[PDB]
Amino acid sequence: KVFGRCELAAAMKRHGLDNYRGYSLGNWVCAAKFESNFNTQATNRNTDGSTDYGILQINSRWWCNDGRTPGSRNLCNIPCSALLSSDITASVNCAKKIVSDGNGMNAWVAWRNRCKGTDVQAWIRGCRL
Ligand code: NA
Repeated sequence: KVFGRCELAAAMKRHGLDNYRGYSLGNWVCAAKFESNFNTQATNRNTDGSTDYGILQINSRWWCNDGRTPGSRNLCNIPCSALLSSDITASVNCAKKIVSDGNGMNAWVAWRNRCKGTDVQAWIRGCRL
């Protein structure tokens, strides 16, 4: 599923991401834009041999099991393919754990490099308040 921007904002809000660990909703929409281009099916193999999965590009070395990543810890206790669903629930539940770790949203490289320090409110322009 390729989400509309405001559609994803609504879905993320429904799941309580707005202001989760202090990160306003625009941060989460911005992250998803630059991590997956709002595409739940997005997968990207990493140089390290892990793969990033879904709307928020959750990694197979630490967070989910994809059956092919050496050193997999599976801290979210989920198959990585579950993170590709049109239903973002599993991705959100795992993101909540991820963002609760020491570095916060800095774990998402696209957030750190493209969203952090910018006017992230722009990413929810037009979306129901
Ligand atoms: Na992999």
